[PDB]
Amino acid sequence: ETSYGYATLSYADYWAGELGQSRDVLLADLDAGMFDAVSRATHGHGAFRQQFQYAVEVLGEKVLSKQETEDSRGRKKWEYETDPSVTKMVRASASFQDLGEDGEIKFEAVEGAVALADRASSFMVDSEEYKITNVKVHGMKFVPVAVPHELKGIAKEKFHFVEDSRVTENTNGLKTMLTEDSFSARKVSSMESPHDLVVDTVGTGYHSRFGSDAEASVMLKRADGSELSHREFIDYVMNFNTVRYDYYGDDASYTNLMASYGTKHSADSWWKTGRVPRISCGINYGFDRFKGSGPGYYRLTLIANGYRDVVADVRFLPKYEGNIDIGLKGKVLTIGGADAETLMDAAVDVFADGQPKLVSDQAVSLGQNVLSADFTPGTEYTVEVRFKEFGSVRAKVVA
Amino acid sequence: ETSYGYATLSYADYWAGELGQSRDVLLADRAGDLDAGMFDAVSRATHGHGAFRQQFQYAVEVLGEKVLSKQETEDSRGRKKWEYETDPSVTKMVRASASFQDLGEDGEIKFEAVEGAVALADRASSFMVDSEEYKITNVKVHGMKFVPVAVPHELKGIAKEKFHFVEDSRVTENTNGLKTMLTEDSFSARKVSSMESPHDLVVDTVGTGYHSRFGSDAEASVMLKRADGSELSHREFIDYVMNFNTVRYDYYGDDASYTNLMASYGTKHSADSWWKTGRVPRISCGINYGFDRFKGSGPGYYRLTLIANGYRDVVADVRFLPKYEGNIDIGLKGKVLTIGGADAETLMDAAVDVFADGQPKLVSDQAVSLGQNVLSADFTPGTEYTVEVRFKEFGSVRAKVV
Ligand SMILES: O=S(=O)(O)O[C@@H]1[C@@H](OS(=O)(=O)O)[C@H](O)[C@@H](CO[C@H]2O[C@H](CO)[C@@H](O)[C@H](OS(=O)(=O)O)[C@H]2OS(=O)(=O)O)O[C@@H]1O
Ligand SMILES: [Xe]
Ligand SMILES: [Xe]
Ligand SMILES: [Xe]
Ligand SMILES: [Xe]
Ligand SMILES: [Xe]
Repeated sequence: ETSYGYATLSYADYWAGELGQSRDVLLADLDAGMFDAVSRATHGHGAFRQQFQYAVEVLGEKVLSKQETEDSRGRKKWEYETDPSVTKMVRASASFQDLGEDGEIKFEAVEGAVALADRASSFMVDSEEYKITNVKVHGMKFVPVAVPHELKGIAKEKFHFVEDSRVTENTNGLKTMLTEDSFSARKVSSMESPHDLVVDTVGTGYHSRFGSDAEASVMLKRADGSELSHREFIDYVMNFNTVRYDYYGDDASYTNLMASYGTKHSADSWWKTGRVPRISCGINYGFDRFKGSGPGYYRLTLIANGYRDVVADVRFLPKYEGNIDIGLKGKVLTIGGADAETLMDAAVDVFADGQPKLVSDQAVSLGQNVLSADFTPGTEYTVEVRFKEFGSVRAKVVA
Repeated sequence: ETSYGYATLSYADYWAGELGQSRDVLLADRAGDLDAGMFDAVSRATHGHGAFRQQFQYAVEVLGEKVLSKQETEDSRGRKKWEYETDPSVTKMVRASASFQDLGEDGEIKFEAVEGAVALADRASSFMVDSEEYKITNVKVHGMKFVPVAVPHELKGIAKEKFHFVEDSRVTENTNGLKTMLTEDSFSARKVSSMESPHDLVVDTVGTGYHSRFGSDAEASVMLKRADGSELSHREFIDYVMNFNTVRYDYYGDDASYTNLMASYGTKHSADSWWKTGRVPRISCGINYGFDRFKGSGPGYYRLTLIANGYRDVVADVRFLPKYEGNIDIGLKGKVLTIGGADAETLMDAAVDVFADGQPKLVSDQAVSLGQNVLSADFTPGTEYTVEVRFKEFGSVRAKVV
């Protein structure tokens, strides 16, 4: 017959079926390759977040002495003296239980691995402490799967398969085991649940991390429209798995799909344990797993256990290529060097270093623009021009 | 007898009794200006987002320019906003006031209008007057609409006429923050009550900054939680800021033991304190040692007292570090940060952040020492980055480096 439960799949094993490729084809400071494990030299805060849903390994150096310091902001940090010659590599894994009333994440340890503490910078093994220096994430611990009776054994030993009465033939995201080493594309279910989330808004203006060509900030709310409580948001990210990127190029009607790309958490997507219900998705057009991507229209599909898929449509504007002249004199702002078309519905913000905006949400057009504010001669202002069809540009201008 | 309720007091009327001064002694802009005076009405240049937040608890007026055209766009988070064209010669000034009802399940603030004033919408950038729209350009805040007071019978009449006094069964002789009307034009220092309620807030943590908001020499970010230790829900935080009135600053100079009080200062919202309607339960308080209302203040130990209707006072202690008077030199080359001009001890436990004007940080809290510092980053030649240096014994410093 057929058994249902959860299995642990690497990023390549998960995406092979989704992209109609093979695991081998998907294996090949920044992570610009395909779906090989996401390695990173880090502190361990990302390791803490990922130990719940992902197969994580952390490397650390033996601590000889440490001291907790507080800086001028009131933030506390542990400084360690270590022996780099003595290292330990362990699995970091925890089983999320709930968000306590005090806002703390409650969890249980997992046999065979250490359970990192929130904001972890070290871990312990045989009563020795190790400062975290590297983190490696291989894939997802909990992928809902259907396993043919004859593959059950191989599933258990090779993909840590564990039958679970919560997974059935109608589970959203269910992937079927096809051979001893491959799984099918996931099957989507339209089954609705009270806790389902939908997009509140999606932004492209927040750039939380360096290294992406574009970033989408997906703000979430409950399907019935209610805003999410901290606990509801946490229950969601504690079940979040991955995101699919569908690219429609310059097709604003989302009719002609050009390509689909898989992603790897941390490198391409991230979330925090705080109170803002946001999931960030970034893309770098130069990574191998995004070969062929560029500015344009995207459809992002967030995939989480027990929740309906969350689909978000976004547009990443191309960069405006040269030729824009800005002048400031008296109350007049003059713009030249670009087509009158390029500047249609254009707008600007103007502000002098470190000061509140002198000019904000000011619609403008090619030529002279008589404003309300006076630009004090000698003062150097920053002028940010927002275009309708291009990424915004900012230049320094002296009135 | 004595009647109890709420009254509208100007900042000077409110602080006179708290500082043992008189209204007249407490009474003495354009974009870029700081409100560096005493307690006269806060009339500043602004977008209007602060205006929406203050219309609930404060007496606010907004000035706007006639809108000639507008186009919808989206902000960074994907929310709709408007870009405008206005006629600077046609302006209108109105009172902005709303009565807060509750936070909807959908996270939106529900409220009702107030006779004689417009009710701004969340994140408002304009307002309507006789079916015509005006883009907000200035805001003027006079004081607090709801101050709990005790009014002697003989004063009841002038109270209603001059301070918009309105009796209210929620206010009694035991109300925390109760101020007693002393004469036809003066109120006493507030009376503190230790009465505890389930909704009371306490300090969760306190953060300190030195270049966080334009104009502040130092600022404290007070994160809040419920008295029982529970994390606040968005609704619980909103109920608090919708009842928030002001903050008292008590200065202990260099006395880390908080034994010898050196002076007390009153504050004005928006100029000295601020909060948002988001999910983070934070209230920020700042100070500029050069403002007249803070005359004599300086680096040292402060005790901040948050004052809000129906809530126990929230007291927070914070220390603002001395200003580094030496002069530091910073340079960026390839993956190298060069630090000179300062002592060796002065750079002990120092750290830095490095980021281009409006870009994500390339360097976050990286320990540093005097001389050259190779970092996990490549600095684009010709690019001017911001380098913030946090010292152990001094306020942070930030500089522009190419
Ligand atoms: O205090 S937390 O632990 O919750 O950490 C907060 C951060 O949250 S997070 O979930 O860990 O990311 C916030 O991101 C940060 C700033 O929050 C403000 O800025 C956000 C983006 O810049 C906004 O989305 C927030 O608005 S929201 O309406 O809450 O979504 C905004 O919060 S606020 O308006 O209340 O100030 O604050 C903490 O570090
Ligand atoms: Xe690792
Ligand atoms: Xe993305
Ligand atoms: Xe105003
Ligand atoms: Xe509009
Ligand atoms: Xe402050």
